[PDB]
Amino acid sequence: DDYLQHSIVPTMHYQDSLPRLPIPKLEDTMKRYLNAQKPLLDDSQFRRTEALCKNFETGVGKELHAHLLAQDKQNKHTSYISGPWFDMYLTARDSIVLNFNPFMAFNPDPKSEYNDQLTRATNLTVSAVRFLKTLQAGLLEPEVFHLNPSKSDTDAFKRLIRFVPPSLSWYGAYLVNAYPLDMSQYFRLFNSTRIPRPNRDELFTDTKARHLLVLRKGHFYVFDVLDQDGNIVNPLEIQAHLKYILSDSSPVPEFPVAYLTSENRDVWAELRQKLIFDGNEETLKKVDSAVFCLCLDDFPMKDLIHLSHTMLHGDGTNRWFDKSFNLIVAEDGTAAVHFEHSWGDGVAVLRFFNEVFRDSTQTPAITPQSQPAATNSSASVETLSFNLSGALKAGITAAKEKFDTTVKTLSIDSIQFQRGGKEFLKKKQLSPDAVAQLAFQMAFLRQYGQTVATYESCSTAAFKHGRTETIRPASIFTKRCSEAFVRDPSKHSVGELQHMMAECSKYHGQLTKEAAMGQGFDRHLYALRYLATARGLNLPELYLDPAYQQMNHNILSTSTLNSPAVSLGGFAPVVPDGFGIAYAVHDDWIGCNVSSYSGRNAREFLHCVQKCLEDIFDALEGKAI
Repeated sequence: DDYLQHSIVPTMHYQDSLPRLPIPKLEDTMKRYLNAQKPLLDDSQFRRTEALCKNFETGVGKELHAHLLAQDKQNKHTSYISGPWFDMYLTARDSIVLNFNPFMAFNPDPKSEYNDQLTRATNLTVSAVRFLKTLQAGLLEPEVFHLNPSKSDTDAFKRLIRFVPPSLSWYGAYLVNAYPLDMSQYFRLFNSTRIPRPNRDELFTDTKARHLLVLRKGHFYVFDVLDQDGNIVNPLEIQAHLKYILSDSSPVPEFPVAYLTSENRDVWAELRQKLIFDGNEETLKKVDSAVFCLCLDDFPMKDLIHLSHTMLHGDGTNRWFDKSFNLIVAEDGTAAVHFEHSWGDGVAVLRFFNEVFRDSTQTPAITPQSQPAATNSSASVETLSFNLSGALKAGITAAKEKFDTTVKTLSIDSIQFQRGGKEFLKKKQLSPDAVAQLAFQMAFLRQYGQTVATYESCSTAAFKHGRTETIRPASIFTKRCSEAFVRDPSKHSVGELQHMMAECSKYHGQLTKEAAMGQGFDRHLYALRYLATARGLNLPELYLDPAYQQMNHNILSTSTLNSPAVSLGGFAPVVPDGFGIAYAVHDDWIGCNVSSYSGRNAREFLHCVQKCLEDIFDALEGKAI
């Protein structure tokens, strides 16, 4: 059949009974905010912030919190954070390219010839459409975080829970230490895009659309991947249509329209209307409503740096950045998902990614020797056309200019630290995630002599319309430990250093568990400021504090994924003088892919991370630094 999974438990079985996202006690939030400020501020700064926190907690903040709590109780079908968080991404005027859109790249098919571009674009496309069909059918397994996979991720549990009504099903999972996740974002994976509008963008979905969008050399093509009866088009016919597209010999347009999706959102909002004005609504709707965007690049990957630039931004002509996601396939079969960040917290994307990798490699629709269906693709594939006015041509040119000059400032590089990874660190009773974060703190201290605002995401999807919470890895413990390793490594015994590491790890573990439980401070404080602004009040003084501005100017922005499907991922810095640090702790090695703009130096940062991990692993092995 057309499904890549056959769950006896309906996909959405737990959604009705998910626990509501807790709002922390304001007292806890103020303390936690100050705890994260400790390593960042001097004494005079810290005292000023502490005084503002007192004022806030006993006054305007106390009042905002009472209203936040009342509002939450009026809105028990959702979470306090979900609306405000969408609103922040969608109201942001900056280009989505680099500022927000990340990528994850697939591992190659382990069968060599299945990495042929045509074969792999066909297999990935068919698997993606299979995912869509499995999701619609409720045949996708629910997303569930198990504490004990061996009792709860079993056919025996699945066979019972399916009989418990959705009003009660979460309780069944809970009693087996299993935590179903929110899946309310999953539908936005497909037939979905972000539409630029003045002031605040729009998320658009059209579930009735049955066609794929394909970009090649900046040209736009559409063809059906689902037939009239809702079945997947014969893979051999999909193969024929993609070969057809890959056979097109037209050069890159003089004004490639995809450039516009990289603009400032107010600029693109104006230019889109002009497209509409010039009779392009119908062509736009075909782009907007496509299942997803498949991008066929006509060059192989030179190296990991080239790979990272290609998947993260490319040359501006061959990605439709607004689309829920772009599935990219290069001439050597290298493949990635570049995705639009505003529409979800990316958990949907990873699930999709993992299933699509598995299905495409273990159950490919076609082989490298498959003969494409004898079809007439010129009839089945429409090559889209935009009616471009003088003003639109001027706008595409200015879009290209802005894009090329920004991308020029972006550097990316990576390391593969091979001395050890997850298995060695677990033996030493340390959280692998905490050790990586420590290394980044330590590296930044070595390179810049500073402790700076650091961001790690944690999913809050165990709750109804849960999103993410910020783990703040820069702690008094990482600061002390980095200072010991960097400023005076001869001052401490290995024993002392080891115990310092255990303290970083334990605190990081604590913050991780609290964040997952909604007990960070970042979302709470943000929701309070949103509510103040939404009620038309002046911004409270707490938020005008330079320490607050600084806490939310995330110089070290970090992200990790743990998947057999993922080769690497990447994202640009979130601030001009920041790093974008994509990392993974594998069993025997640790990977880091780091981006920077002109004001930071990623290459040196990577040498420093290398050195820090070398020192860390030395001290854990019993060796002097």
